[PDB]
Amino acid sequence: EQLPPDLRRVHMVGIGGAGMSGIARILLDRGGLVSGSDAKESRGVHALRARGALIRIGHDASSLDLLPGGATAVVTTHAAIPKTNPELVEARRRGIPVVLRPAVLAKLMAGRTTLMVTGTHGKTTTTSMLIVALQHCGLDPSFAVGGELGEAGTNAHHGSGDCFVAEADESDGSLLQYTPHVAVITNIESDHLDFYGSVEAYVAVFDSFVERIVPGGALVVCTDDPGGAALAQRATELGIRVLRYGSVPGETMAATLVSWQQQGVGAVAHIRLASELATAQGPRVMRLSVPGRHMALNALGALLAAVQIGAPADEVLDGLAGFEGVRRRFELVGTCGVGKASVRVFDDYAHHPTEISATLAAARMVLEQGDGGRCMVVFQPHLYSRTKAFAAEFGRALNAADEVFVLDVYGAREQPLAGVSGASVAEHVTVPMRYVPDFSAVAQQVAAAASPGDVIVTMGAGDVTLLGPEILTALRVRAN
Ligand SMILES: [Zn+2]
Repeated sequence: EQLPPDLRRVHMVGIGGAGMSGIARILLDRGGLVSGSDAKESRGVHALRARGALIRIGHDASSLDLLPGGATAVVTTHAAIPKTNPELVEARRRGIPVVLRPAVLAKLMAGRTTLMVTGTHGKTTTTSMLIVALQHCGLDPSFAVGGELGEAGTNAHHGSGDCFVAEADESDGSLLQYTPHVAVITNIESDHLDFYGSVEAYVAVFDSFVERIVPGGALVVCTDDPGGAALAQRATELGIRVLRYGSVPGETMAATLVSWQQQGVGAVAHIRLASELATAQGPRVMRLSVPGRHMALNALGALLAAVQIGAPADEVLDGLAGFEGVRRRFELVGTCGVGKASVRVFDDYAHHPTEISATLAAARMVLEQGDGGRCMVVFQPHLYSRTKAFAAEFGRALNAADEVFVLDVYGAREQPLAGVSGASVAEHVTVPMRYVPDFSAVAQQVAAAASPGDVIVTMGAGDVTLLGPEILTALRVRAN
């Protein structure tokens, strides 16, 4: 019905980021005044300026005079903006509150039925599936999706509905700012510990989050994941409603993946829903337009979340059938040639060994619908520390491909470690492999190694996504 007083005139430091931009859009659509600052001009800055936001390029204290009567709050994000930023200093000097993005999002979600999706990976896809399912059922939920894949998949919308669907980051402690009515948890793996220092504290963030669920709420949780299954048990012992989904049958399972197959038109799964949800007809068929069995598991999570707020299961399944995937999630970049002899180039954000194995299994199942292609992966390791810790597991996961090109480590503002490179991963791969540390040489080499019917996947969380188009060009030039 209203914005809280602290959110009426908001100045956003780093407003050009996709998450900050979505928050600013929602603020504006609910009658807020927004000013901001960013290091670099971009299309998001232009769009926000066009909607009435006063945005200065570059950070400077004067930006705090843009709003009439001064800013009621300054919104930053600790991951991107340092505490030594001039505008944060000026804000603390005048006594203007400084908040992080998740607190603002929590204030925006207040008064709605909130569906939060978290987990180590698969958050963006599951949140997007849930949003698409709800919209297919005629609803107009508010939402804020994105984060896990960087800018990819990030979007936000102020809706007329009573629901608010949000992706919750678990890598920086944002989880604990939220109060979910329905909490979905895709998995809990031993990663993203850089903020927590230990597996134990990271796992504990999820227990605290589960405790934050409103009375009478529900936790949808994947139980094929070990951390997820343990957390589901712990949550059941707290008295909380627990909707489990996975592949192992059980009396305490809300939804079960009985079978899954990849076909030429798309994927098809057979599932069993608990009799409490939906109807007595036992086995349901769930078709999907996205490849991969793990996508069917994600879809089960979104389905249970949607049913919890009163959407009919069959119509939700219809809506999930039309989900097309998000950017950098086995995303088709392009095709060279036609039919069975065509070479397809895909893009994927996978950077955890489980993600790598899942993506390569999906690629192999896609290949099995063709007539004899090969799977070539172009993998860019994501961090020096991650590479040093996980190189053996990375190479083991990459062994699922027919050919592997390994790029050098993408640093991502991390301090370089002596003795660590992409070759640290390349040492552990058993299948045909090439180490290509020169970025500009990659595309050509891949184009030379391609055969008709091949599936090519650029994989990684950094620069590697830019190689998809180039490869295609280098393939079409090769077509003489
Ligand atoms: Zn990650």
